[PDB]
Amino acid sequence: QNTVHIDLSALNPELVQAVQHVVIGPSSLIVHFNEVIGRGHFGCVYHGTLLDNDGKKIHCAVKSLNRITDIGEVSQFLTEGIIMKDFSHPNVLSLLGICLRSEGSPLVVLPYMKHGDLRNFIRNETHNPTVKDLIGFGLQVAKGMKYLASKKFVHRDLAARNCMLDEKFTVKVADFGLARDMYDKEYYSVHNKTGAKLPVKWMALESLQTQKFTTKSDVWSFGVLLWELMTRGAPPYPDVNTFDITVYLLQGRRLLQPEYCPDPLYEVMLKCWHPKAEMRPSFSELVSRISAIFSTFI
Ligand SMILES: CCN1Cc2c(ccc(F)c2C#N)O[C@@H](C)CNC(=O)c2c(N)nn3ccc1nc23
Repeated sequence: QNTVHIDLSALNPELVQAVQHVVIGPSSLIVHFNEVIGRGHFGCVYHGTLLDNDGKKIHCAVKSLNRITDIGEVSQFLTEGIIMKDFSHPNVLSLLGICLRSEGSPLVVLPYMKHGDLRNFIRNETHNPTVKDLIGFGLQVAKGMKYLASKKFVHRDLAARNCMLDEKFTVKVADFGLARDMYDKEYYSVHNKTGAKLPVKWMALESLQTQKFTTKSDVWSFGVLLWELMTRGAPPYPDVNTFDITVYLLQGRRLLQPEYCPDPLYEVMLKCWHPKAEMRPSFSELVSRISAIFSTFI
């Protein structure tokens, strides 16, 4: 549609062609602004009712971006997150499209997750996840990161709070690309010189020192995610406040083994926490080490 040139006239030409491939007509989307499912730094996430080509009314989550005041920053956000339109994996949150509107902000359309984020699903005292069920979640997250890493994409915010569960209990890595924001305002430290939002208790040791993220720092973060699942959503490093983490990790200290974490899986965690990033296993090694531990549960 030609609405891109008008409603997003601050976009680089090549990005105009990119976002044009994923535009949703306003007649296809019903945004339930009175049914807010959550908030965030960049804006709110509402309920949605998308209508596909055949006519299926699909439940979706619509992310508002009205809090980004600078209209040039909106173009940068779409510039950094448009690549996600090329991602199609069962364990990675797909992108349904973008609804554009001048005198307003572009609406990002994501599919709805019935059981919310993975952390609040396993912390909830009403659900009963067996040890095997929790390792199944970790295996799916490793499958999603194996795909993302294969696309040379760095997540730099991988945590149980950023993974989701659909109706069939399929885990989907999220909080990346156009769906990236800050939804838990207690775990992130804002850099006063660069503005980057850092999950310090999830970043690799080398990431805390130089502020860079590779495909090995998400392996470290994936280690926290496996620790969270075993502890059913306990806060990592509870006795170490955010200024001693870096010194805590330089001595070689790591997270203790959870009371119900099988020894082979903890071994996978320490591998993710190698001080040398090049010694950590790839997400393809993780998808074979964890799947083997998950298959012993027959
Ligand atoms: C924009 C996409 N987001 C936002 C979102 C969150 C929380 C954690 C996340 F990694 C993401 C992401 N990416 O929002 C939080 C305020 C709460 N989000 C939800 O309860 C939610 C749901 N039940 N389905 N569903 C689908 C998508 C979706 N959020 C949800």
